[PDB]
Parts: sequence; C-alpha cells; structure tokens
Amino acid sequence: SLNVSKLVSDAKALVGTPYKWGGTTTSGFDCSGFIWYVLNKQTSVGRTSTAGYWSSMKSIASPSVGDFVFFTTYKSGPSHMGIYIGNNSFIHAGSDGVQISSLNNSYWKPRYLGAKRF
Amino acid sequence: DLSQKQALQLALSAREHFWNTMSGHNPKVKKAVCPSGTFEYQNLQYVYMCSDLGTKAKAVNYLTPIFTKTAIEKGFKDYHFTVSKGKLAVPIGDGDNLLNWKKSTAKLISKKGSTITYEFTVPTLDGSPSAKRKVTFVKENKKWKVNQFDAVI
Repeated sequence: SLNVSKLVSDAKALVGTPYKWGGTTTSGFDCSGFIWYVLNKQTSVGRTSTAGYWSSMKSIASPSVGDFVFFTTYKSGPSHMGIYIGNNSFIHAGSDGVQISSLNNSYWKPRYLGAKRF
Repeated sequence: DLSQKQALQLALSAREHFWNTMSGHNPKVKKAVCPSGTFEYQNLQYVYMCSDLGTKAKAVNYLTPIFTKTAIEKGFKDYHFTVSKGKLAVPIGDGDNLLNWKKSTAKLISKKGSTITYEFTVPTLDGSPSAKRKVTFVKENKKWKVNQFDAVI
C-alpha cells in the first residue's frame, strides 16, 4: 500500500539522526518514532510503541523491502524494530543513531522475532 | 572525591532511574497501578505514568537522590511530560539498551569545586562503534548527583 522506494529512501536520508526516548523528530528518534515519522510522510498512522506496531501491522512469513523487522532486546517480546531494506539488512533508530545493521549480526540474529507488513 | 569507579556506579544508578521514569514505573513498587489508555496532546501520543510515579511530586521524590533539581525539571520539559486529569503522563516511546554501560571506561574531562565531568566510552551490544557519553556530576545537598536526566541510557 505504501511507496516502498520512498519509504526506504526517506529512512536512509536520516542515517545518523541521534536517539531520543519517545523521539519523533529529526532532533532525535527512538526505534518506533523513526518508523512512525517515515510512515507519516506518505500516509496516516497512529504513533504507537514497537509492541503496538507488532500488533497492528500484518503478519508475513519473511520480509520484503519496505517491511518491518522486530527484535527482543531489553524486554521479552518485540522491543526494537527497523525497516527491512534488503540484502539481509535493516535500518533502525538506535541508542547511538539511525543506522544500517545486518540480520546476520551475532547480536541481532538470535533476537529477530519476525517481520510485519504495514 | 568522585573517582572513575564511583562515577560509573552513579551513572548506572542514573540510567536505572531514567529508564524506570521513562517507562512509567519503579518496578520495586509492587502495589502500583498503571492507568490504561492513551490520548493525543500537542501532536504527541501520551500514556499515563503508573501510580507510583503518578504525579510530579512522586517523580521528583523518586529522582531526587540521583539527579539534581534542575536536571529533573529539564527532564520533564525535554520529554514533554504533562499532567492530564491530575495524572502524570508521558509520550509513547521505546527505550534502547544498545550501550553496555556496565562495561564502559571513563576519562576525566574537567573538575572544579563540587562539579566533575567524565567522558565514558561505552561499548555496544552488537559491536557497532563504541559511543562517547559525557556525564557531569554535581554535589547537591552534599551528595553527588547527575546534572542531566538523560545522560546515561
């Protein structure tokens, strides 16, 4: 339903934006606020937490480019998310900035919970 | 009289208090009730603090041992805390524990009187480049405290 090319392009343009808990602006993002911010450029979508997007988005068995990937980090269940950009990579707002990371990373891989489609 | 070892233990306490506050609840208070429900205010989505942090006074009293008075007030402002129907509320947000603060090292930046700044080099959990994080400690009520709510995450 989205423009996947624009979504990924808009996300990449934000690489390096620092972290802020609850952050929804280019002065600082958290992982779900980044997703909301890029989605809100094309459509209407309520700003919720990562667990909120895990529940509201559509289940898919593997991600395509433009889909969303979810991880368990500081708590059980989905607590971190990013946008799948292909090549086994995902872009996400993290404690040290919006970044591109690999699903094969030895930390992210065993914590990957699944993917959802907007 | 704040060593690198002491400063790290303080920073770690700041981190815990910041996390608990932004998360709405001091997990030590088992009696707490967490008001459900969300609302929109000033183009942000809000959730309610749990009851143990349900008012600014309760939040201030939780944070006062570890953060300076102005650190706390600026924290409320920086994170858009609001009081709705007498209940403290915070915008929806997600923490991020990538920085492995317990494994960090510190360098002295500056000190004068009852203020000291250390720069922590904090490794990440995923092997992305380590992060530089400065923390300024100030003696308040003859206790060392962190002068910025969100310096340690």
